[PDB]
Amino acid sequence: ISIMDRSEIVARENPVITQRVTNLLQTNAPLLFMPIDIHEVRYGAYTLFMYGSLENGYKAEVRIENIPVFFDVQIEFNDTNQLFLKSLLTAENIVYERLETLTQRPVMGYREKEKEFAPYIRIFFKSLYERRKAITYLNNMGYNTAADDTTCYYRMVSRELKLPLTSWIQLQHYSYEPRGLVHRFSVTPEDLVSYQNDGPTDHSIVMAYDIETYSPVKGTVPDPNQANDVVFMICMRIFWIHSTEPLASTCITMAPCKKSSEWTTILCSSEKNLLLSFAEQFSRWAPDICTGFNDSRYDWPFIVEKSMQHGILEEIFNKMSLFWHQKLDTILKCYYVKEKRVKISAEKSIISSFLHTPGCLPIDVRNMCMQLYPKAEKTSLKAFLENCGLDSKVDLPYHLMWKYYETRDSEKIADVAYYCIIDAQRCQDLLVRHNVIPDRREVGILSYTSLYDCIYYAGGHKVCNMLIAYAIHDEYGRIACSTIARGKREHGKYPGAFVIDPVKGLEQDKPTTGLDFASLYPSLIMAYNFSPEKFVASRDEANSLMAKGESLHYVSFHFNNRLVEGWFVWHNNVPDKMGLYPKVLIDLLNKRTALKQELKKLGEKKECIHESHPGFKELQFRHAMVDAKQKALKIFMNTFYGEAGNNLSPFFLLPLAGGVTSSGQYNLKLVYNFVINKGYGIKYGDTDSLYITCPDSLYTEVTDAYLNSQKTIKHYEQLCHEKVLLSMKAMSTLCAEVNEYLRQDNGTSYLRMAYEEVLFPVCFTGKKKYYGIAHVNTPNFNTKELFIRGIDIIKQGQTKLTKTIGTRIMEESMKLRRPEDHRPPLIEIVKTVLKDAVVNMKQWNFEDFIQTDAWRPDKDNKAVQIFMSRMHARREQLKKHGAAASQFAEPEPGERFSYVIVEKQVSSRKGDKMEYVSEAKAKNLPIDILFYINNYVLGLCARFINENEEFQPPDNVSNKDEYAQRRAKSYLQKFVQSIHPK
Repeated sequence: ISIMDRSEIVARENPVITQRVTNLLQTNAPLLFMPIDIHEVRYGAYTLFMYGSLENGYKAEVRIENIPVFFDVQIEFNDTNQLFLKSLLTAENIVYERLETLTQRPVMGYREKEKEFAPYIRIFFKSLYERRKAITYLNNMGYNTAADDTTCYYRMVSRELKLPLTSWIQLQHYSYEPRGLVHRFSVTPEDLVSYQNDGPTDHSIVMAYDIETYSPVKGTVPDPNQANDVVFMICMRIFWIHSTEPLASTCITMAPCKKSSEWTTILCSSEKNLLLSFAEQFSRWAPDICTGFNDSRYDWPFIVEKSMQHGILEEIFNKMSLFWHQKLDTILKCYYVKEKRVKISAEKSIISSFLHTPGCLPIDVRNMCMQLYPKAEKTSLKAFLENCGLDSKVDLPYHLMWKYYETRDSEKIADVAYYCIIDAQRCQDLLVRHNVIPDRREVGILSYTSLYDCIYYAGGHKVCNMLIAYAIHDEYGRIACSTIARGKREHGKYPGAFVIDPVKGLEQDKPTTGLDFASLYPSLIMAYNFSPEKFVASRDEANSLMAKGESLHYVSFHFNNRLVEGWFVWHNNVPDKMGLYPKVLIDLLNKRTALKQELKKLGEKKECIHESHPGFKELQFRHAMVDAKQKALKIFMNTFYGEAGNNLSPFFLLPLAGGVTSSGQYNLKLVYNFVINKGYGIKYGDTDSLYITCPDSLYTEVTDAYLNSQKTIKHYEQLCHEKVLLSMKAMSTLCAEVNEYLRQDNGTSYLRMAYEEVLFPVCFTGKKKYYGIAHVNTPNFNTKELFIRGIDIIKQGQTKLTKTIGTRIMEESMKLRRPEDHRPPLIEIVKTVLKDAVVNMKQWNFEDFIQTDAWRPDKDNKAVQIFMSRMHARREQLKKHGAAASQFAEPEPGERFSYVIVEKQVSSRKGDKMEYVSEAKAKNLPIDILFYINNYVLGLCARFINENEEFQPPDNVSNKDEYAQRRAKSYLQKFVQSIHPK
């Protein structure tokens, strides 16, 4: 029977590599391995288990022993205090191993060179449990402790050992013990060497699976709790972590399924039998990653509840792992994660519930799509698929699947198998093309954290871990750092940033572009030496330090009705004096710069070679991994300030974050004043961008060269072209002057101003609301793509009508028009374009008005509910004379039929004017366009009107923006229903 294990599959796919790997095995030579799943023994002698794949593809369990278990506390080295520490450690009978003395540099507070180092007693332990108990007790007593990772100790093990848990690892020496499909290695941290090179192509196995459930009640989501509600069907595929080609496929079902060559059909009689078959197939495949779409919310809970009902969960889990036998209660308590708090955005988070089998890190691809698209309001797999440019098969609606399973049709069961396997393939495709595993691996490499942390955790702890990892190195002086929040929990708001009132309106004369700071907050940290160990709090200490000739930067900001003061010792551009935070940012910036240059070289080489080259695959892999590495560097670059400003962070320093914000505001003030004193106007400025204008005196010569000429359309377009050219050149010179002035002010070049395009035709409609033609290097006013930064266009827009009208007003408002010619404002032009759209219907077609819905007894919106009642009554009254259920049956499995609001003879509810597309094409009734205008595209032009001065509400209104919105919309809707009688 062709149920092939790891060994056979990897030997068939990689025969030569398998032979080489074997030859390494019996020779005990160093070989290439990397981890995927990390599991720790939290009781007894601590042991770290890495489950991963060898370079050929063997499933490998690497077990590290003799890992030192320790943490540090700021205590003097005297033996009396050591004995006292042991005394109150043994008071609560907490056992330790030994004591060590080493001098480290505290991370909090500035210290002089002769007092730079501080004593640290080190306490060793045998178990993570004892170490955590001791850490908690010491923090209760108030001792300043460092290197005290309490939850995930493997991050520390990855930290001082310089051993990434998501990169290739070379095993110099090991106690090899083959056991079935698991090649067990017993190793010691001494002979673990991270593979610093690029490394060979990965051969880790990811398994994507999807389930189909049964429930005798029609029209309801099956309940795992209900006995009658069951799983009738499950499918699964295995792939390489990078390839979308399935290595093997297995289908396990209830009804007799037609045999297929594309997958192995396993026939089971009972749900217990199906679950056991799934467990056996998973165990013999032993994948490194078990993944599925929304599995942590629907599939895994359903499977676990079914196993509990059958009382087979312990056996299922033991077959999942086979690495350590665990009792059922232990499984439920530890390995079955329930309602895991997955952080999606700053404010949005979702729950997850999965059975974390050792040796297979679970992935919820829906969670990955959430993370990569935080603001995507459409969350279905179909929604993400075409959002990412992938197509799905005809997803059979639930009801016909239901009748298919009930009738036990073998062909229809095979069709369900095809659909479910296509679902798993789409899941794998989304996981692969989004490059989720490799760039998560890169993030783990940078942060010295496991892939599990890279998946089910935010980036704050990753930034923390990277900070300690950098800090604990020798040249820096072995900085001692703590990973626990300390001090009183202070909550409040920083002083408001320097907000420049945007010059609302549409610009046709002065080219405008934003002088944007290059990584404002990281540059400020670099320039001002904003590091916790460079911070001075005492005013007298700051004065004494200044008396020694040292440069200090003073920060002052009002936080919770009180002034916060602090001083940071400048690094004097001396790498020895460079702070910890500036050192980390400098290293990251240099790495990113080198990687970007190498990526440019690699991409130009790739474009210099044809696609069918034999080395094209390897070159593409190299390019992909370089891009993932630089993207991880970028995301760590951006989130550094946010973690620094995170009050819950162990490294959080309120003076530090306040000083960073105040320095940003002060530098914005300085640049704004500098450019104002130079005659350059300002259109809009916020935080890090200054959209400025050149003085009118600069354009006078070309302006009169246009004026004294005949003033043709060609003359005006030229005038604009040389205006853009002069703006670019002169404002590049201005940017150079600004950079020089900033360097003179700060004494360093880290804080740098930059610009990347210019927007001669530009209109500002509010805060973070602007658009215009982008001229990057050469003035091109015929460009169709338009630089837009914040507007309700990129927020989907759905209907072709909405995107069409938005882009039409966009293009018409940005037309180059001579000052002598008519120059309507934004209000007039939007009124004109809307009049054109509504009066001239012949420009719109049926497909322009397509709107997608679903039969929603769950979401049961009032419009959706009246659509329910509408359609039901309509088919019931159509039944008397005929043709009422042919294409008109119940949409109960969320049938969409792309509903269109048709013209019905005159409540104004949406469901009142439903139309069937078949009926709409058959009779060709007109569409209720006025509904679409005055209820769906008013929200579009909303952002273009509320900026108008008379639409600003009086100061007595607390909800200013909402009232301005509502009354501007009322104005425009009265306009469109009064100028357009019919």
